[PDB]
Amino acid sequence: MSKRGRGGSAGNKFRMSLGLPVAATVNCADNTGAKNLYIISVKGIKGRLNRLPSACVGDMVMATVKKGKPDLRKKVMPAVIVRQRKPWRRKDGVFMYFEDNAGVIVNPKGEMKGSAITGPIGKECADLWPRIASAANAIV
Amino acid sequence: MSHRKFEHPRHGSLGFLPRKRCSRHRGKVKSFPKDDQQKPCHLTAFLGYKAGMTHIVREVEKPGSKLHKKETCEAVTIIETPPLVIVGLVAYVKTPRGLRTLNSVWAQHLSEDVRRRFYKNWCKSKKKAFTKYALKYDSDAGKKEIQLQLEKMKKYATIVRVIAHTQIRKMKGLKQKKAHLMEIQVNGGTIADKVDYGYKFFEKEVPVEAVFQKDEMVDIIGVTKGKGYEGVVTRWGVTRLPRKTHRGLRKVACIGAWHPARVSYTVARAGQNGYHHRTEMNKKIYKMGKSGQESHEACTEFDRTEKDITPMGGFPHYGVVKGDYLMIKGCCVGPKKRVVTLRQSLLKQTSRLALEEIKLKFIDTSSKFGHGRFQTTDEKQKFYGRLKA
RNA sequence: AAAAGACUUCA
RNA sequence: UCCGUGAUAGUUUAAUGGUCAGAAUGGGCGCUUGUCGCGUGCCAGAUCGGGGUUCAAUUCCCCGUCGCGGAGCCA
RNA sequence: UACCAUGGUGGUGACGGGUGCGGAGAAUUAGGGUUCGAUUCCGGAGAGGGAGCCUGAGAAACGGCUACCACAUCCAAGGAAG
RNA sequence: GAGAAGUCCAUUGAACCUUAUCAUUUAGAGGAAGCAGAAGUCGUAACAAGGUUUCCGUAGGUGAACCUGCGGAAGGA
RNA sequence: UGCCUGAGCGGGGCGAAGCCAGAGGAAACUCUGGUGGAGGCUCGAAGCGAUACUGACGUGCAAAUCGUUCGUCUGACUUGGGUAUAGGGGCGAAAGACUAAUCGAACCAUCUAGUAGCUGGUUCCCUCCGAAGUUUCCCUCAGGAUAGCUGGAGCCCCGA
RNA sequence: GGAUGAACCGGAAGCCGGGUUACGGUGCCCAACUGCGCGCUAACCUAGAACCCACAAAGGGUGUUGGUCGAUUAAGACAGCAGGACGGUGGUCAUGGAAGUCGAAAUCCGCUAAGGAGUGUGUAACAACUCACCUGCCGAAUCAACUAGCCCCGAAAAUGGAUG
RNA sequence: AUGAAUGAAUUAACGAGAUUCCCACUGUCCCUGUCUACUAUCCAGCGAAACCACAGCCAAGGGAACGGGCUUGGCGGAAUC
RNA sequence: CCACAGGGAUUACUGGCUUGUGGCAGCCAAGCGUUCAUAGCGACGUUGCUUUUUGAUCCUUCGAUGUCGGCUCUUCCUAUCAUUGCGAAGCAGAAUUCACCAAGUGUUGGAUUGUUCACCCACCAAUAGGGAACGUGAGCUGGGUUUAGACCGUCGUGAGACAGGUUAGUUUUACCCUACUGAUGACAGUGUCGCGAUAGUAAUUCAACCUAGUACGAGAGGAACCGUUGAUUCACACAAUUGGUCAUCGCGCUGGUUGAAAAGCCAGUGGCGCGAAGCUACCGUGUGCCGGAUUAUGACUGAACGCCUCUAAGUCAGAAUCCAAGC
RNA sequence: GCCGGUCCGGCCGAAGUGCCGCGGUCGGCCCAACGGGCGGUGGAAUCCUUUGCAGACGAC
Repeated sequence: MSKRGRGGSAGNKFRMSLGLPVAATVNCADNTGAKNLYIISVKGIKGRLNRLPSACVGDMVMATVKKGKPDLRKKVMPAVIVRQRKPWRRKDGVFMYFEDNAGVIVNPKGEMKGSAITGPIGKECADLWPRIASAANAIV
Repeated sequence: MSHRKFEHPRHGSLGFLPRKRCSRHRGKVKSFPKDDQQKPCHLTAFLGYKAGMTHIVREVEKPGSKLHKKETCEAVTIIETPPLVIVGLVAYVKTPRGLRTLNSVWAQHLSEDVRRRFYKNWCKSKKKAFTKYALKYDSDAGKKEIQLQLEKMKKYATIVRVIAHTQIRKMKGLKQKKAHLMEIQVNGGTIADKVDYGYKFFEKEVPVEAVFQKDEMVDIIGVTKGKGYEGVVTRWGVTRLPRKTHRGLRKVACIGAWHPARVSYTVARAGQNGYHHRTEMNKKIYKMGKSGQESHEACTEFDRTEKDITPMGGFPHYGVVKGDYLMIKGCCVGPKKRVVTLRQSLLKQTSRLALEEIKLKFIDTSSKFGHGRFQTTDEKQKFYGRLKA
């Protein structure tokens, strides 16, 4: 069976087009002290021949700190993608996009590793990760 | 290995092959839903022509997940589905060589419809009074011949089928005047009752409203849009080959291995693409109606609002829908102005899928693109116009 | 007018 | 990996005609000198491992471990 | 601010750089100097950083505004708010 | 006769980004061996005319202390 | 490659000699403004060169071409004509580069019908018999040589 | 003739004609037997002298047949089912502990028609049931052991199945 | 198996020279699309070469051990674009 | 720096034979695992299978078999990494450990290196191995190997040499046959609607919720079946929407030109900036099943052999696999 | 009496394909399954022209 484990979510509820591949650099939406991440992997995608793993809004990610906390430059840490510039399509049928591509850095428990957010979170991520949600100042 | 290495699913299906011209322009079912319901009032299929696509808002249903109850959009194909003439009852025998038709009983009236049936169908374009179709016997001499045929048919237990055609001058967007002939099986209860109901159904037309209920799960069958001839990338979904430049660009490398010194059938190679037969299953039939004169349409504030099923200005390269109509969920095979045939869902469990219907909120109607919504908008445009609107 | 060098630390 | 080339005392390094093995330095013992050192007398090797030929093999063959040099094309 | 003249300053230190408010005064030490320059008295200056303005005899205003930025705050989270 | 919202030209004339460079706090590419502790090796230079009298400018060059060529000095026989 | 004698290099940038003013110092010479412009100098036109697509072409437009890119461009530069040096010789900022599509020794014609233990081929019928692929020698082993294996033509009348 | 096949078999060939044969073969393809007497195999083993070409081993197999030898049998077997076992004495050693039942003496008898100091199940240890031997019910062959055949097993490969 | 004019070390400027890192950017890439041009295609006209012992199905097998053809099996309506 | 005559009479090299070497297996089971050969581990010895490493040979080619590695594209094997169903355990849950059936579908994305291989990183359900002339140059690529230039080290008196390193260093052809993909296309009394012998294959997998903080458990932890939601991957399709394009067509702004504004030209095949139907994909948006027979196995009835026995005669179930369902 | 085409109709037949009977007529005790004629009597499509849902041509 699965070597463990947890994380890979529940039904998001909406449709997202992938915007951040491997090696993409991304805003850190917390005050952990990290202030630019680099994405290396997604908890649960499987790819193929010649093609990049890409991640999106609601993915649980591992990312490494290109700028940021002392615990952080050049640590490799878990993260969640909170915002993206490439459109998401809701059940109603509206398309949402954000100004920035942003994630928060996360505990193996799925809580934030920082005291407070910066910027909005999509409610879809907040549903999925409710201990990211209960740090979020604004929910869209 | 041998190689390599880093290995892939193979592009473009083998159950969807040969990727080749279809033999006739109008789709053809090789099998039907089972006799498990009412007699041959249940014709097992109906036809229409694809007008375009529109869109709907509905009050939904589910409850398990986060978004729920409540308004949603879902996407819609509009088909014009005018009433179709069931002309004759065709008697199929079970034989150990397959089914064989025996004799056919005909209504008193197909009569521009058989002249259209003689147009590719047969040939030479219907000008001063020709091709010829045979006339009916002396009435009740020919009805006793036919009722002696009914006797053999309704003693030896025929698997009942219907010849029907589309009376096409009830569509407008194919400006064309020609009938399209089809074989539709008739399914139902016991075989004698099934012949009787098929008899009472050829001596008068059948609309969509007598074969499909609104919400019902329908398998839709058509022939794809044609491309012409193509290479492998746009015909089987293979990669472009990358370097800046290359003495072959959109190419397969080898079309085999050294052995087999003979190119296999399964390799992705160029050829024709499109104009392929397809059956596309389990389509939820969101509305059937008429422009009016059946409904009404939708309701004033609220449920939801009145919208004639055209986008104004017409469906691009089709026309205006203004007759009998069928709104089918999502995609439906073909271009625009092609024969599409609709059949009750084959997968008897019988189940979910759909079950419950799903209040029509919006059709779309549009009115959008720089202007809209209808009525008050058209008034507002006319105020700014004003001699050319 | 001279062959030939060394020689532990603190007291 | 092929053709060439060596080894002798602690260490660096001479040598034979088949009967015979050295040097220098280093070291061991005395004397210098108050004491060390500079200097001065005295001393001390299974000739790499290995088998064979012969009256007699450090010396003449064959093998091998090591350290050396020199080659190894047209892909 | 126009136009005309090309200047004016500095081997008696101009222009520039650094400096863990200036004076009245404090501390020393026999005197000389050294040191210190501040909280107080006096004059000047600034009110999170910076420019501008109304009002009023007088402000270029800590207890007024405008408003960019910096940073906390309120939220029935629209907007206010220091 | 007063003259609201207001829109334009001109001026004093904010803040982010455009410079380019200098300064401060810093870290730091890579690198030289100046002093030092006593517990080290090398030689025995200087120290008595130091066993070749010292020191000195100057170049050369040496394991190094240094050596010596040239000229100068007596803090020298 | 040399020699002779001609010709060609838009325009722009940077700013060496050293001297004026202004100013300093006893002098020495110095500071700041400023002028002028040196250069196998810089960015680049005519002109030269030929880096990249490892593109286009590859029975071509072409027996080394085309497009776009890239380097040099007042210099040991480029180039027209008149012109030296000729075959183990010339010329070479020397790669074995270049000497008329031919260069680790040009081309032509001749010697010449070179020479090849090597490859290829060698053209009418039939009959009688019918192989060797072994042995010694041999700079001998892709050949020679000498028997061995054969066959014809004659002569004679034992042999397991 | 051997599917094909330089060298295996038959056979050494002038041409032709007819006859009979060799090797090898006789269900069809393919002339000619769906030949006779008997026996084994059911795995499609398997249609095969020889072959780079046709694989199959060590080892195993109550599959099945067959041969043989010993012992046991109507003075009643083998198996199954059912039924009998008092006392010496809670067997001597040894050891928390054997005491039928961890390990190790030792295995006799009175009282008896049969009746072992016991065959496997026990609880820390103490706690019961069966069983040796003997008997009934049943009725006919049983058991041991050597030997041999075939088959079975060991037995996984690459474009598509065959002994042609 | 470094080493001093068989030059050692070192080094500013210069470079279509070799390797590496960063920012900027981007279709190289995720992953492909539409679109232009000239080709293509079709028409009239002009009109070639290479090459050619060979008829020209597949799967197996065999064979000088890599068969378009032998052998057994299996398939094939020609011709033409 | 080469050249010539030849040879597959002889190498490298692909192929073929072999299979010591390599890979994998069986047997036996000393022994280890607290006690226990066989939960697991397992030596010596021994028999094999494969042909995919290496070696050997010299059969094939030297009037020419294009090299390694890579890419893409088709197909396969099974000695199965995952997924399905299983058996055992030193399987309390539970992570697991070993093994059986089984090839349907999956088997990834990156950092160093030309690398194959391998090391590393996060992923994943797991990121299996092995053939198809080391599949694949009349496809590509061209980094290594492997020409001519040159440097270094080593060797050599030297020319020059090295399984020693380094920088640079070319990829020809218009398809006759055949093969398949795709379009045509006579005979027969006609066109059309059909049947369906037969031929191809389509769905794979995951996460989470219900159950349940339950079972099981001292506790710590922590399951199942359906029932529900959604998404990875694949397939088909459409284009309402969102996203691209939009060299129909209409606008801003040059430079230069038609005297001048006005209306136009050229600057690419659209001067540049702005945007549509149609076509398309940013995973845009829609659509992807019970029964029958089996394997391993777990059972029923049951003899040979009165008992026992899952099978031998018979039978009940049982895999993502087979057949059907279905295109 | 026994047979062979026939008028008129039924059963496998559900096609191709056949058979078997109530009342009589041409006949007995060559050419079936195909055809090839000398003769009597009697009752459509391609193109075109303009287009496409289609499309390299052809096709649709």
